[PDB]
Amino acid sequence: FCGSAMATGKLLISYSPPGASVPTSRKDAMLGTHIVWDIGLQSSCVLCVPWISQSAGYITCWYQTNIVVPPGAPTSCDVLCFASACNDFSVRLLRDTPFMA
Amino acid sequence: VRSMTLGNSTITTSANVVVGYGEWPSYLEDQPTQPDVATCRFYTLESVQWEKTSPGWWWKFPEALKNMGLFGQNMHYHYLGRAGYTIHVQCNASKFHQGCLLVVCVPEAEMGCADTDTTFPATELTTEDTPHVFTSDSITGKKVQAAVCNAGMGVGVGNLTIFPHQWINLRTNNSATIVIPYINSVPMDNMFRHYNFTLMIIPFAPLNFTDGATAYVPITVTIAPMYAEYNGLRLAS
Amino acid sequence: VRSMTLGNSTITTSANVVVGYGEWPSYLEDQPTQPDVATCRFYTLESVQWEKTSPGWWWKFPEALKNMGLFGQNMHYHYLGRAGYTIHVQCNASKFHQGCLLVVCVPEAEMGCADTDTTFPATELTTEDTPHVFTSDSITGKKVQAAVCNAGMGVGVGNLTIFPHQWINLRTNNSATIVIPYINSVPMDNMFRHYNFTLMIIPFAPLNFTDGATAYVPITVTIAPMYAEYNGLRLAS
Amino acid sequence: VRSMTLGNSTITTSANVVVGYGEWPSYLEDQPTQPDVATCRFYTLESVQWEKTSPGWWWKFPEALKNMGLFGQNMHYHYLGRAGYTIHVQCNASKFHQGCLLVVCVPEAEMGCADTDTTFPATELTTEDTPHVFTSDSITGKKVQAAVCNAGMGVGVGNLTIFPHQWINLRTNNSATIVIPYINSVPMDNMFRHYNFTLMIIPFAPLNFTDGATAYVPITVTIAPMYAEYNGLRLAS
Amino acid sequence: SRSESTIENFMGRAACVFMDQYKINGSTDRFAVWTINIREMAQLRRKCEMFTYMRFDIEMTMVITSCPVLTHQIMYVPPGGPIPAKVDGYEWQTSTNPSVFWTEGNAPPRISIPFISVGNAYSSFYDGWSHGTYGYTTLNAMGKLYIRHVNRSSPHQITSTIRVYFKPKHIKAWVPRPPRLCPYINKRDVNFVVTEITDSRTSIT
Amino acid sequence: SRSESTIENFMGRAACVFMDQYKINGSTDRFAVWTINIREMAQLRRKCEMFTYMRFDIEMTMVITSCPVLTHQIMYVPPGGPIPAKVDGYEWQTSTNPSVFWTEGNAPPRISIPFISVGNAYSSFYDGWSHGTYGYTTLNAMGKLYIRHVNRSSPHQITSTIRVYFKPKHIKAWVPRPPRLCPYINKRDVNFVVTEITDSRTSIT
Repeated sequence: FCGSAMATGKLLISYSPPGASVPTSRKDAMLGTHIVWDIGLQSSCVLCVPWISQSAGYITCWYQTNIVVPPGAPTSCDVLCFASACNDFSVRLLRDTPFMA
Repeated sequence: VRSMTLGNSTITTSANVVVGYGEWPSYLEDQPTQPDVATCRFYTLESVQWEKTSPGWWWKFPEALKNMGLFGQNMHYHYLGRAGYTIHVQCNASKFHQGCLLVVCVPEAEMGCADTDTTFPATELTTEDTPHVFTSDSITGKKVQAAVCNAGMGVGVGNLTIFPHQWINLRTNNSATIVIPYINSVPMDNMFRHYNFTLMIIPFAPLNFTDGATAYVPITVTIAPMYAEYNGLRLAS
Repeated sequence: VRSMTLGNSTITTSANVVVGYGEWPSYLEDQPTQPDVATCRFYTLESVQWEKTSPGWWWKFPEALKNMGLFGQNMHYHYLGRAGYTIHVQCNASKFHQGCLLVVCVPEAEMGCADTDTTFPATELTTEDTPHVFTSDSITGKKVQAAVCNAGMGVGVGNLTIFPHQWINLRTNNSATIVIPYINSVPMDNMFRHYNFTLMIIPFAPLNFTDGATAYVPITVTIAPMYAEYNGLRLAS
Repeated sequence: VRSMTLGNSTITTSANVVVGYGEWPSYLEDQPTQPDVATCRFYTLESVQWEKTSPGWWWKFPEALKNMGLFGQNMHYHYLGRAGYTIHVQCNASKFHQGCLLVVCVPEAEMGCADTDTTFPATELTTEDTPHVFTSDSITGKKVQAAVCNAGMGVGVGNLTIFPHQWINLRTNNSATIVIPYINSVPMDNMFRHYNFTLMIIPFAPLNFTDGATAYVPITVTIAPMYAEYNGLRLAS
Repeated sequence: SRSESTIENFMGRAACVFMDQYKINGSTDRFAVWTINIREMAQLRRKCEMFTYMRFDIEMTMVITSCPVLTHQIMYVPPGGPIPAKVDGYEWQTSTNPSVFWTEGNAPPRISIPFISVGNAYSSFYDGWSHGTYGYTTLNAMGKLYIRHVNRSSPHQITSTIRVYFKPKHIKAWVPRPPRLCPYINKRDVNFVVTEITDSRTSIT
Repeated sequence: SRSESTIENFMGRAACVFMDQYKINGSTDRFAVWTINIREMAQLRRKCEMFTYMRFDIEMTMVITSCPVLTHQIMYVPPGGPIPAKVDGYEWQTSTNPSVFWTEGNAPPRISIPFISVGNAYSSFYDGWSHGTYGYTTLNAMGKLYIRHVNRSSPHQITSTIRVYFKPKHIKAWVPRPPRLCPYINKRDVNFVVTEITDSRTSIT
């Protein structure tokens, strides 16, 4: 969370398994695998997603709580994401990259 | 700033927990089946907009958990049941906001109809996930008399601090945790037709702020049914 | 005449059990959740009318358990899974009835279309609870070539005794029990789009009787998914 | 709030230090003379104005220390050299300011010219003490292609977190410390014509504030050449 | 006394599974493709269809003739590899795709392919769907075998015929299966015509 | 399970880095030069540009065709070696420049080059000047590869095409680097056109 230190709120990050459908409301996202991330308390939220291998999982975020802000701090905030290996990642059959022509 | 997980859910969480009547929820011809897996997971309700003019809110449990996943699903399948209901309330307010809440549980909170002669038609008490707001003045009709200064029950709202309660003072803390160890005379009751307790949140000191702050403060309620058990569907030996 | 219970179900049951390939079903980034409670309960299908002219039947599993309670329900929720499938077949025939059945499981029983040039539209293979009957002669169209003497697969029906099989001779016994320890190359597969084995029941000696007896013999199939496990929905640590 | 002195200089200083590639700077016909006294003193550059529209900055070392006292003076006298470069970045921002910086070192950060056909004339890369700013869009001419989303090198700016880096989130911390243990193939190189690494500071989340706050946030960069050594001027024995 | 009745002695022997020719100069007739499958030869298909799951390594030996010194490239693409659409396509130069360079007159080229499946065994039979298409899975995919003349041109017209000998190695098989009664209609599916169990007889005695 | 994700398994595999032809009789078209660099093939260049410093030995395998018995000389000059300017230049006879003599029909020639740099590693990226010219250093200089027919003449006109397969050996790499986003403009510099980070999407949801 790259907002002001005075700002606070809650965001609900929901992960849906590959078979399952994407949640349509915050209530259906709450009735599943989720984490209610208090932004005023902690500024980083880490989650390791399993079964990523080769219809995959969907990760979503919902306003559980609006960003509560004092008169001095700006309302609009930004969030950055960081994807990395969760310490396994076995890779077996090397091929050619589809990026360079 | 320890965050506790429980089931497939996790919430981030002044670790002062109020245990209702000093007793922790426990278990117990008759054969009860208890589902330890699931049910206990936190069920976060929709946040409520607390404003300068907000008089209060109330929820009736277990019926407020009517649609909350497996716990609400079990209520349909099983005739009888009992649970423990850890309740977390997190105000999430800035330093430049002032206010004071009473988060209280009030077991067997029988309420009175507005028009005294007639009774309300069973839906003025409770809608499942959405709360019912109080009112600032008296009301009329076939709805619950939802005027604060009486909390719908006829008692004074000031001396309503005798139940399991917590004070949320935005100056000091923004969190509350109450544990309600299934207060009832019969050991099991039908969840649909019986309301065990009524979580009601009442602002004693109203919300106040200056013009730049957000016009509201969203209050988040989180319920985890602890030690839930039901009746045995399968035949005895 | 011992009767074994399992879950909320009980069936009354020549205690000769055939274990498929001499191996008993067992368990096993990746994190599988296994539901021991429920699922394992016996799922008794509808009985089939065996008559003098009946050529045979087949079921495709796990897809035949598509609507069978929680096990079928889990198939929708979980992307991957595996199970063990104890199968009980009880003919329930009188002494004055004669006949002989082959109850065989045939893993990966790929079948051929009647019109060789074109393929069948995905429902000629399987309907969930109802079986698919064989035919006595050749057929045409976009349905499975269901002629016995070939069992739909192109092999001879006589030398189809190499799979896990049991012989039901109404002269000797009326029961069969086969255990199928999840034969597959990949450790988990999608139950909806993959058919692990095909329980097919083929009368080698046809049913016969005199005029006073009942014109049929009802065959009852009972499936218990053993050691069923799935993938983990919740996030890893 | 410990303040560390070093030479005749002192700076006031979340004591999280990032050591580049887990290695600390160390020493080593050929005879190197190392000046322990001086050189190691902190060389505080001019602060940069970080604004809502600021795309980024970069410095090329050792050439950014060209005029910084004895260390820059030694660069003229000695043909060869190597150093270790502790870098301190202190944002100095108020609580009511929001933003996020990437402070990264990027060894051997070869950059590309804007007009691909022609090359830049050697001063678009570096001026000594003053930084070079990035640009928001593409540019043309004989200057370095200074568009962020590519960081001048052709790689993506998001996956530029593989080098020795630190994150400055004004919500959490305003300081950064990186140690760069002289990454080079040859053990000594000419400081004037070779740029060992390129300290570039890139705002991922832009600076934001309300109308009363200061319109900028000044970022201060401080470099201490550690374990600097050179060649021997005097004749061998 | 039954040593030769083992799977290695039964399954493991080389068979001429692919005959094709490819001209040196002139479009799509200048190279040979052959997606690798066990369903090409009807004699070898009947043997691999006695087992549901098989696990083996592949040793191929190409036999190349012709009608200057001719050099041939036998390029093997893995199951995820780029396939050339023309003789001069860039896909021939891919480092990932291993290829042999054989010049005429020497011992025939030999290339060995390991067990390259994603699963734990190749499937002879797949009762299931891709979504789709029935009886097809990507687990028993073994790649393709693109073969061309590396020579730019020749004054004469040269047509080279190649024979591929496919020999399974270190064979492991599971789940026996009855041998197929009916003949084969198509090389992709398992469709059949209803045939008699055995040749007839005048009487039961 | 990640054994193949090692640098040797990733970087070390042969790729056809140089295609050229050279006539036998007739000026400068009678031999092939190819100054050895890792920036020739765009697929191999993207891999060597993930590491700032690399250290490896080189094994090259030439593949020579033609259109008498032909003998070819593949002369490798070290980074300080004399370069021929004509097919008959005296520089072909230098003892210092190792050369292979391959006659047609035999297994292709193979020559192995050690780590010949003056420094301790080859540089994929050089942020600095020669004085000059930017991004060029003489530390990652690997020599040239002059190739000709040793035959004096032929009655017919013969044109021989050679393919060079470059395989790094005993690879050692340092200082990881992000993979290149933008395409390559030129083979000498690092210049690029500003490209988008990733393919677009209709919305954020």
